[PDB]
Amino acid sequence: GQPSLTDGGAALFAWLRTMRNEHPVWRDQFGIYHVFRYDDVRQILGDYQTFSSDRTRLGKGGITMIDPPEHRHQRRLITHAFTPQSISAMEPRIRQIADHLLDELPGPEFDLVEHFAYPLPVIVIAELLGVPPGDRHLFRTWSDRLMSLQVEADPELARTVAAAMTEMNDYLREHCRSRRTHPRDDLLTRLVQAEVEGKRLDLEEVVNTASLLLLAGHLTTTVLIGNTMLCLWDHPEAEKAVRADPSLIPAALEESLRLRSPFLQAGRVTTRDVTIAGETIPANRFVMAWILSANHDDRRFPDPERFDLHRQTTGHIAFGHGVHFCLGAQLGRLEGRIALERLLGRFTEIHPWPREGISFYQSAIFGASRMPVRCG
Ligand code: HEM
Repeated sequence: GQPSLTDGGAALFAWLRTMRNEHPVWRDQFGIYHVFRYDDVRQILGDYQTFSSDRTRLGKGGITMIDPPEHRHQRRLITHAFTPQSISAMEPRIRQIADHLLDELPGPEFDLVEHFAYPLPVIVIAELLGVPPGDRHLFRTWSDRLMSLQVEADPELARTVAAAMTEMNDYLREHCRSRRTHPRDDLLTRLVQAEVEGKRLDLEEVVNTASLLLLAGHLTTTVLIGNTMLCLWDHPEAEKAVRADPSLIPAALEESLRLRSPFLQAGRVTTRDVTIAGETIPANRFVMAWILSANHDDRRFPDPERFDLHRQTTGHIAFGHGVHFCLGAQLGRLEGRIALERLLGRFTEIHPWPREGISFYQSAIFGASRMPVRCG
């Protein structure tokens, strides 16, 4: 990511455009190939046969790291329980969890990430999974100790992370063996009870699917909520129209997703040689598919750096493409919408404070880790 991520991105944007225009396929000093254009990133993401996801071979048994046909048979059991109707019924819970957050903010000057956008995705997974409310602080604890994986070295960090994972995996496991004996109406209970053509996730694939949702739908949603407030702040005409018409909160989320996509890249391993934009990547190499440049590619999104609420061309690969397309996009959108509805609903006045107090993650997640605001 060959500039500094800490000026909002303006510098990365500029660097991508050139990389797009003049090196749409680039072998980095580590042997890693990068692809920057929309058509090419999309191409890689959907062709699971050429570009494999078993990046281990140069959650190892789970859906982010296996491929079809096996990938298709496991994810169809998850989606058995992760139904779109169950995600929609989630809406009143999300609204309540966002009102509680807002009700408890520490006065009119606070950190909009720490005290709202950072906790809400975690509380929501935890209420979806069936975690009793009084256990829900333990989850916040674990996502704090585990966020190194969402972001992505030293042995120290690795060891502490592995032990946070054991802790959580024993809590979950025990918490699934109970849903087998005392079924409840949580997501957990649907997993344990899914069955497709006479097959069942075993108890461990449930645990691992649980930890996966936690860690996948957490920080991505946090930056989505942060980032969309950053877009409104950098475009006062847009924040005008959204406030005077919250009907536009969905449109604003889409454009935020394009302009400031939470997930920067996606990595596959090449299963054969292949020519991409007149460059040829050898087999058994590692490829880095820049979801962010694609979403900023002029060839398809005119004025990529402009925040337009009424773009003619839609179709951003913020959530990806192919068989691995984000299993939570539906849920993620909903979280963002409700939470923005509430936040802007509750404060006519939300200003950065200071505007130079924002800091950003440095990693695969693109957005603010700190967002001090002042409200009224
Ligand atoms: C703003 C919100 C989100 C964004 C931008 C986002 C982005 C993405 C992207 C780009 C991928 C594709 C990875 C790849 O193809 O290599 C992905 C996969 C995935 N996401 Fe999301 N995600 C979001 C929220 C969520 C949520 C809320 C959940 C669940 C609660 C979730 C669960 C997953 C899972 C399980 C996968 C892997 C699917 C598979 O490997 O077949 N994500 N996400």
